[PDB]
Amino acid sequence: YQVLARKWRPQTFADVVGQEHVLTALANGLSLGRIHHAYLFSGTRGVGKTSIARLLAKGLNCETGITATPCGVCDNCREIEQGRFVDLIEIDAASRTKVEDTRDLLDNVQYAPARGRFKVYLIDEVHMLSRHSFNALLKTLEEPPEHVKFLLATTDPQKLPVTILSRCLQFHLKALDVEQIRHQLEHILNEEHIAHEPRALQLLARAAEGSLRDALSLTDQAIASGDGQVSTQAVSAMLGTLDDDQALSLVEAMVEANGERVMALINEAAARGIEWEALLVEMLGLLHRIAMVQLSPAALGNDMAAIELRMRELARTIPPTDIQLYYQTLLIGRKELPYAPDRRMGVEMTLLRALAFHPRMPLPEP
Amino acid sequence: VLARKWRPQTFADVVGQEHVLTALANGLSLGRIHHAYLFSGTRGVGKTSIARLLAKGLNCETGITATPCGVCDNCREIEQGRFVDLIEIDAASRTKVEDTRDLLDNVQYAPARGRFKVYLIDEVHMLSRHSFNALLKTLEEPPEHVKFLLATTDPQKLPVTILSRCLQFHLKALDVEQIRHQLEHILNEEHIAHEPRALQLLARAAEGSLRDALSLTDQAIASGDGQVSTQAVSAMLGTLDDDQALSLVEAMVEANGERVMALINEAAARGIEWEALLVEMLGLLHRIAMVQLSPAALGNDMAAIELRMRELARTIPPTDIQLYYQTLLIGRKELPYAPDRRMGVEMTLLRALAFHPRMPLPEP
Amino acid sequence: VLARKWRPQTFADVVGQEHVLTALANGLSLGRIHHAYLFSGTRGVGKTSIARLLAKGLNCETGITATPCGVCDNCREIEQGRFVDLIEIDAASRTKVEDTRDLLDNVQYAPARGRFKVYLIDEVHMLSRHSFNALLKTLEEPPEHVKFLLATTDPQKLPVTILSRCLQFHLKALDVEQIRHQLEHILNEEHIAHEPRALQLLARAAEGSLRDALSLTDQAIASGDGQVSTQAVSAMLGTLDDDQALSLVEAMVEANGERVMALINEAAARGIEWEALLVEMLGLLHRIAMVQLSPAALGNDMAAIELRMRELARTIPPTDIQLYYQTLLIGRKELPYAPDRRMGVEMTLLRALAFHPRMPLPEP
Amino acid sequence: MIRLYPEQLRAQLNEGLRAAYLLLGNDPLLLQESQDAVRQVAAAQGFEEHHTFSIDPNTDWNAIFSLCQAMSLFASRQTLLLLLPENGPNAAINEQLLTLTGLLHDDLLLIVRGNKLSKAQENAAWFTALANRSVQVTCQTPEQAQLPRWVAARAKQLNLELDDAANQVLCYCYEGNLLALAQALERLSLLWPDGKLTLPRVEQAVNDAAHFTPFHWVDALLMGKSKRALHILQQLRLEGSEPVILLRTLQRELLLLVNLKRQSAHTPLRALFDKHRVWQNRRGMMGEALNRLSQTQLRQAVQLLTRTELTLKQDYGQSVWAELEGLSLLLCHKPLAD
Amino acid sequence: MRWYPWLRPDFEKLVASYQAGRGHHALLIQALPGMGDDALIYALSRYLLCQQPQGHKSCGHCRGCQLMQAGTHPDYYTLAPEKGKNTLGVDAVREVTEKLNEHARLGGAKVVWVTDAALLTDAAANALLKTLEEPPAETWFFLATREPERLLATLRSRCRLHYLAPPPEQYAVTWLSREVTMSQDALLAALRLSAGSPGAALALFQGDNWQARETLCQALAYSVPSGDWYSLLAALNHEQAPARLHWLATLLMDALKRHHGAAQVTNVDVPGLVAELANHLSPSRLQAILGDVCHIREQLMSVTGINRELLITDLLLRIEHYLQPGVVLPVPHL
Ligand SMILES: Nc1ncnc2c1ncn2[C@@H]1O[C@H](COP(=O)(O)OP(=O)(O)O)[C@@H](O)[C@H]1O
Ligand SMILES: Nc1ncnc2c1ncn2[C@@H]1O[C@H](COP(=O)(O)OP(=O)(O)O)[C@@H](O)[C@H]1O
Ligand SMILES: [Zn+2]
Ligand SMILES: [Zn+2]
Ligand SMILES: [Zn+2]
Ligand SMILES: [Zn+2]
Repeated sequence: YQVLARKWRPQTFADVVGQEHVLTALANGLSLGRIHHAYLFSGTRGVGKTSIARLLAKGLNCETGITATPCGVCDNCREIEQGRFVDLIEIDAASRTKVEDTRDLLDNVQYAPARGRFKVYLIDEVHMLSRHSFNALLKTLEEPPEHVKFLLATTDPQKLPVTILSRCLQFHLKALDVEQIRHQLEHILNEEHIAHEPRALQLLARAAEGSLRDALSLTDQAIASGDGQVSTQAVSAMLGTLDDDQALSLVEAMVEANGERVMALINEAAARGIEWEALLVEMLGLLHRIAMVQLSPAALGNDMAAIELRMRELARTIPPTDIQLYYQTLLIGRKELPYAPDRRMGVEMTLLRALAFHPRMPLPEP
Repeated sequence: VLARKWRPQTFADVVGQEHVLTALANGLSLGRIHHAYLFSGTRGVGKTSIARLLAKGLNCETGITATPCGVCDNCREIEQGRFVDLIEIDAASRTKVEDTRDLLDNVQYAPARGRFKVYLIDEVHMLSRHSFNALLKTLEEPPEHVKFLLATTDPQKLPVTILSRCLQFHLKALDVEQIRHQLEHILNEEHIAHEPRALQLLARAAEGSLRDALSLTDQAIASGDGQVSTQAVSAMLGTLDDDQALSLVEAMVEANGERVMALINEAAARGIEWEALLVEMLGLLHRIAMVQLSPAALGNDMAAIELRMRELARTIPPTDIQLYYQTLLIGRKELPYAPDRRMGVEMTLLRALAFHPRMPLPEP
Repeated sequence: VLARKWRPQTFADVVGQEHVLTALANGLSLGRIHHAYLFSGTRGVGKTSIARLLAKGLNCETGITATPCGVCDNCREIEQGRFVDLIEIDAASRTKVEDTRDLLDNVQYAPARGRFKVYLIDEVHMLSRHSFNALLKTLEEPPEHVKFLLATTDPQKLPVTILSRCLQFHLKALDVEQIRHQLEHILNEEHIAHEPRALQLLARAAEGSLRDALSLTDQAIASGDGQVSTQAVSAMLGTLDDDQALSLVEAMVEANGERVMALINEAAARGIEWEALLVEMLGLLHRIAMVQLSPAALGNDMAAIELRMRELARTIPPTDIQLYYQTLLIGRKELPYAPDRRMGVEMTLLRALAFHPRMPLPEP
Repeated sequence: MIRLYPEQLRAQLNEGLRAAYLLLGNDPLLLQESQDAVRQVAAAQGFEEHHTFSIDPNTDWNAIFSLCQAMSLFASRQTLLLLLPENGPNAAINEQLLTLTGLLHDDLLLIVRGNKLSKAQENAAWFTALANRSVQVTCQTPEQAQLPRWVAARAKQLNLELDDAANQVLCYCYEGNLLALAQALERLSLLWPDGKLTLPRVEQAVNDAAHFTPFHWVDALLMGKSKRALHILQQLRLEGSEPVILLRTLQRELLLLVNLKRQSAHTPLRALFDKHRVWQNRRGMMGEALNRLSQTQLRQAVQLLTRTELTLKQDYGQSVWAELEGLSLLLCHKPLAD
Repeated sequence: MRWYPWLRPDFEKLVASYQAGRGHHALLIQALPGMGDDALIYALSRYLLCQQPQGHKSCGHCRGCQLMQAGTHPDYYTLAPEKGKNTLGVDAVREVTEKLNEHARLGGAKVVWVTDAALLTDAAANALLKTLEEPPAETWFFLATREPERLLATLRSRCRLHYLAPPPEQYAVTWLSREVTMSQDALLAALRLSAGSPGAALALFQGDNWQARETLCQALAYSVPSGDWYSLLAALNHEQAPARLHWLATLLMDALKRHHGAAQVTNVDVPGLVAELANHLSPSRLQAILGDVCHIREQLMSVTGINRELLITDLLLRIEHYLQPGVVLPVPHL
C-alpha cells in the first residue's frame, strides 16, 4: 500500500530536487530568522511551488524551533505534511466551489496563531482571486501582523499587479529537465529494487513535463500495469506511444515507400489504442536521431541498442536531404493535426503525402 | 435506452481503455489491492463503468477477481445499484449535499455483506473543503475493508494531498471508428435497422464519448422511424445529406469556378454550416488518396459514390490531391479569420482553383 | 540588506549625479534656498537619497550646510526616519491615502525642532487632484520655515503649475561601468569574495540603478553562499558568455557539425531558452546582411564581436547569408511543434548542414 | 479689448483693473506670470476668494454654470479662472462660456486662460461679449531671432552674465521650451554662484546634464548616423520613456515622410513643407532624409513599425525595445527582400 | 423589434403546432442578421402567454397580455448574456432552470428565450441540456443563433432547428424600395451585402453609411487604374474601418470570381469597377490582397487598440508591393 507519489513526498529541504538556489535562499532566512511577510513562488504547474511552500511552514511552526531542518516527528511536522494544520490555511483561489470561504478567510485574518508560531496562508494562484478578496490581501499586506505570513503561488506572475509583486520576496521555480527527471526516476527505482528498461524511463521522464509529482504518479501506473516491472511494453502502452521498433518500422516503411505496409502498421497500431499525436512525435525524434548519427556516428543513445543496427542502416543508406524532407512532412503534419477532420486521419494523410512526395520513388500516374 | 442497456458488465465489454484495464486486471488477479483508485478523463469515456466493474470484481462472491461472475447476488445488486456495500456519492449534485457530507464524515469501517465496503465518488473535485479533509484523513489512515473509487473530469482541481494517495488512471476519449464499431455492434445485436453513413455521422457527432454516442442514437430512434437512418441522423445534426461536398470537389478539380461558385451559392441558400462542408471535403480528399494507395479503401455507405470517387482516384495526381487537402485544411484554420464564413469558403476553393496545375492564369 | 546599509549619508557618498550635487551644494553653501525641489528620474538612481541629504543639510544643528555633520540629533533622527520636522509622504501608497490627503491639507507652518519643516513627497505625480491643488496653493503662497522636496519618475504627469514652482533636477540612470566600480568597492570594504565578470553580470542586470544592483548582489551572496562567483550570479542572471549565438553561426557556415553539436550540448547544460537562441542567430544574420551594403552597421556594443562579424560580412556570399537566414527562420517556426525544443534546434542546424553551399553531407 | 503683450500688462494694470483678462497662448511661463500679475493686483483690492473651473466635454457642466449663477451675498469677491480646453472651445462650449460671461460684475473678476483662439473661435458670442470690458494678453513662445534675446533678458534679471555663444547653446538645446530655458538658467546659477556664464562653463553643464527628447532620436533617425540614434535610444530608456510613446513619435514623422516622398513631381519640396506645417527648420533635414531613403525603404520601415505596434499589443510585453533598435537601423542602411 | 411580413408563413406553422399539440418544447431558429429573428421569437411567446387567446393572436386584456404589454411577467424569461462580457454564464442558466422547477405563477405555459446560443460558455451548454432531458410539463424554449454548427451537436439535437429563410430577392427589393428611395441596383447590392437580410440591408442606408460606401468605390476607382492604393487611406481610416474593409473585400472577391467566370456578383452596384479591377489584377494578386485585407480587418476588430492609421498605411503600401512585377506574394499558414 504505497504509490511513489506519496512515499517520496519531500519531507526535508534536502529531499527536493534541483532547485538549489531557492532552497538555499530559504535555508538562510530560516536560520538567520529573516522572515518576509510575503513569499511569492512562481512557475508552471507541476513544479514544487506548493510542495516547497509546505517545507517552509514545516520549519516555521515546528516545535524544534524555526528550522531549515525540520524534525519529521513533532505533531506540527506530521500535521503539515498531511495537509491539515490549524494555522496552515490552504486557499485555492482557483476553486469554483470555495469562492465564499476564500473571500471570508481573507476578510477575516486570524492575527494570533492558535498552536503554531505563525499563521501561514498557502494560496495557489492568487492572480485569479476575485477583485473583492484581492483588495483584502492588499490591505493586509501593506500592514501585516507579526504572527501572520503569506505564501503566494502563481502560474503567470505577469497577471499580478506591480502593487503586489513589490510586496513579496519573489522566487522563480524552474521546470525540470528530461534527463534530470529520468536520472531521478532511475535512482528511485534503483532504491526500491524494481526492474526497468532505460528507454521506458525516458518515456516516463518526457510523459510528465517537468513535473516530478506527475512523474511518480506516472511511474506508479506503470508498475501496476507491468506487474512489478517498469517495462517499455507496459509504459509505451499507457501513453499509447509506440515501442521504438513499432515506430522504427513505420519510418522504414515510409522510406522504402511501400504503402500497404505503412497503412497496415497504422491499422495494427490503432488496435492497441495509440495517441495519434504521439505516433508522429516518436517518428520525428527517430528521424532526428538518424540525422545526428550521419554527422557523428557516436550519436545513438544507450537503450537504442535494440534498434541500433536498423537506425544505423538508414543513416548510411538514406541521403540527409531526404531525411530532412521526411522530418518536415511529418512536422507540418503535426501542425495540421487539430484541423484534420479526424486525428487518425491527419496521421494517415501526413504519411500518404510523404509517400506521394517520396524522393527516390513516388506514387505514379497516367 | 441504449446507454443503460449496454453498460459494460465485464472488463471485456469495455471499449478501448486497454492500458487501464490491463493494470486493473493484473492487480486484481494477483490480489494486489490499493486503498483508493482515481479515474479521470472527459465525458462518457467509461470512468463510472470501469469503477463499477472494479467494485464488482472486488466483492464477487466467487472471490476477488478481474472477471466478476455477474450472476451472484453481490454482482446482481451492484448492477442494480442496490448493493449495501457499494455507497455511491455524487459530489456534483445540488440535492445530495448533506448526504454527501454526512456519509463522508461517517465512514462504515465494516462491510455488511461483501468483503469490502466500497465508496464510489462521482466528480470528486466538486466536494466541499470540509469533505476533502474528511476524505484525506481517511486516505491517510486507510480503513481496511474500505475502498475508495474516485472519478473526475478535472483531477487538477483536486488537492494534491488526495490525488497523491490514489492509483490514478487516465481514460482517453475514443477514436471515431472505435465508437462507430460499438454502435454497430449494439444495433446488430438489438435488431434495429441501420445504415453505414448514419453510424459515421452518429459517432463523429459524439465527440469521443460513447455515453453521448448512445444518447444521440436514442434520439435518432425517436425522431426518425424506429430506424437509425441517414435521413434521421442528419436531421438532428444538420448535415446537408446531399452529394454537395463531392460535386464541389469534382468541380474544383476540373477548375470549373463558375460551378464551384455556383454550388457555394446554392449551398448557402440551404443554410449549410460552412465548416461542416469543408470537413466533408477534407474527408473525401482523404479517402481518395487512400483509394489511390489500396483500392479497397472505399467503405460502407460510400458505395453510393464508389464510381465517382474512384474516377477521381484514377484521374487526379496524388501529389495534387495532397495539395487540395492542404489548401482546404489551411482554409479551415483561417475560416473564422474571414469577414464572413462563406467568403472564407470562397477564398479557399477559389484558391485551390488558381493553384491548380493547368488552371486560371493572369492577363492585362 | 546592502541597499539600506549603504544608503548615502553625505553628498560625497552619492554615485554619479554630479550636476545635481554641484548645484545643490552651491545653493546650500551660499544660503540660497528655494521653497521647493523636484527630483525626477527612473528607478533606484538616487532621488530619495539626495532629497534626504538635502533635508539633512537644511536642518543640521551645525548650520545650513552642504555637508551635514551626521552626528547631531537632527541628523541622526532624519537618518532613522524619526525626525519630527521631516514629514515623509508616499503618494503611491494605497494604504496611506487619508494621511496623505490630511497632512497636505494641514501644513505645519512652524518647525517644532529644526529650523525648517520639511515635506518629502515620493511619486508626487500620483497625488489626487484634490491634493495637487492643496500643494499648488502652498507653493503659490510659500510658507517660510517650510520646504517641499518632491520626487517622481514621471514629471510630465505633474500639473505644469506645480512643476513650474520647483527647482527641477533630472537624475540619470547609471552607466554600467559606473555601477560596477561601486560594487567592486562595496564588496572590498565588506571583505566579500568576487570575480570581475560577476560584478558585470550584475551591473548589466540592475537596469541603471544601484538600489537594485545591491539587492541583486545580496541575493547572489545568499545563493553563492558567501561568495559572488560568476556561476551563482549566472544562476539567476540569464547568461551570455556560454552563448554560442555567434560561434554557432560561425560553426554553421564553417560546416563542422562536430563543433555545432558540441556547442548545442554545452548550451543545453546551461538551461537556455531555445527560441531566444534562434532569435539571437536570426538577429545576427540579419545584421551581417546589413554590413554588406553599408559598413556603418556596427553598433554600440558590437565592439568585442566587431572582427568576428566583420570577417563574416566579407567572406560569406549574400545569397548564402539569405539561405542561412531562411533556414533558421523556418526552424524557428517549426520549433514549438518539434517533439522536443532542443531537438528542433539540433535539427534546424542539421538542415543548414544538409543544405549547405560548400561541403554538404556525403552519400554512397 | 486692449490686446497686449506680457510686458505691457503691469503698466495697464496700474491704470485700472478690468472686467476680464483672457490669457491666450502656449507658454507656461508667460501664462503664469501674467496670471500672477493680475491676482497680485486683485488680492491687493480685497479679492479673497479665488476659483478655477476647467471646461472640456465631460468635466462637470451643471456645476460650472450654477457656481457663478450665484451672486455674492456679503460680497466676499472670488477670482474665477476658467481653464480652456487643450484643443480650444467647441460649438457647445461657446454657449457654456456665454452663460458664464453673464455672471460678471465689478466684484467678480474673470480670468480665462488657454492657448491662442482661432479667428473663428473669436467671433463667438462669449468672446465678443467681453470685447469692450476685458483685456487680452498674448502669451505665446518667442521667434528664432528673439528666443536668444528673451533668454538674455530673462537671464539678466536673474543677475546673470550670459555669454552670447553660451546663450546660443542654451537655445539650440531646449529650443522653444521657455520653461526649460528658465529652469536651466536657474540651475546654471546654482552651479556657478559666480554669475559668470561663459560658453565653456555652460557648455560643460549642458552636455553633462544629458537630457534628450524622443524627437532627438527621430531627428537623428532621419538618415543621420545610427550610432547616435542607438546611443539616444539606449539613453532614452534612462529617462524613463515608455516604448509606446516612442512608436507614435516615429510613426508621425515616418508616415509624413511617406506622403512627401510620394509627392515628387506633385509639387516642388518647397511648397509641400508649408502645406504640412511642420517644416520649421526641419527643412533641410527632412529633405536630406527624403533624398537618401528609397520609396521602398520607407515602406519596409512601415512594416516593422507595424509588427512592433502589434507585438507590443498582442503579447503586451515582448521587449519591443529590441525592435526599436532594429527599426532605427533600417532608416540608415539599404535593406533586402528577406 | 419590428414585425416584418416574411415572418408570417413561418409564424403560421409555428402556432399551428402549438394549437394541435405538435409543438416542440425547444426551438432553435437560425437566421441572418436583421431577418426579423428578433420579432419572431417575441411574437410566438405572446401567443402562448395568453389567458384568453382569440384564435391566431391574443386579446390584449387578460393578465398575460397586459403584464406582457407591461413587459414584466412571471413566465417570460429573457436569457441575455452577462452585461459587460461577450458570453453567457453557467449561473444564469441554473437559476432559470430551478426557476421553472416550480409551478407557473399564472397557471399555464412558461417560456424561455436566448439571444444567441453560440455565445455561451461550454459548461453553460451542458448545464442547459439536463433540463431539456427532464422537461417541466408544458414549458417552452426558444434558442436562436446565426450559426448553428458552432453549437454543441448533443445540444442542437434536442431542439428543432427552423430555417428563417431570407425572402426571395424580388420581394425583398420591392419591400426595400418603400423604406428608402434608391436605385434598385443599389438596393440589391445592400441586400446581397447582408446575406439576403432585408433588415440589415435597410440599416445599410440609414446612417449615412451608403454615402460612406460610395466614397469608397470612388477612391477605389481612382486607385485601381492608377496604382496609388495609398489614396484609400482617407476612405478607410475611420472608426468604421472594419465595416469598410469588409466592403473592400466583397469587391475583391467579385473580381476574383469573374476570373473564373462566375455568374453571381455581390457588387452589382458598380460592375464597371469589378471589371477594371479584374482586368488590372491577376487572380493571384487578388488572392493576396483579399487576405491581408481580411487578416488586417480582424486585428482592428480584435486587438484592444492598435494604430488604425499605421496598420492600414501598412496594408495599403503593402498592397502596392504585391502589384509590382517579380514579387512573391504570401500563402496562408498552419
Ligand atoms: N469505454 C466504454 N466501453 C463501452 N461502453 C462505454 C464506455 N464508456 C462509456 N460507455 C457507454 O456510456 C454510458 C455512460 O458512460 P460512463 O461509464 O458513465 O462514463 P463516464 O463515467 O466517463 O461519464 C455507459 O453506460 C455505456 O453504455
Ligand atoms: N545615486 C546613488 N548613489 C548611491 N547609492 C544610491 C544611489 N541611488 C540609489 N542608491 C541605493 O539605492 C537605494 C534606494 O535608492 P533611492 O534613493 O530611494 O532612489 P530612488 O528614490 O530614485 O528610487 C539607496 O538606499 C542606495 O543604497
Ligand atoms: Zn517538527
Ligand atoms: Zn459474482
Ligand atoms: Zn548634523
Ligand atoms: Zn390575452
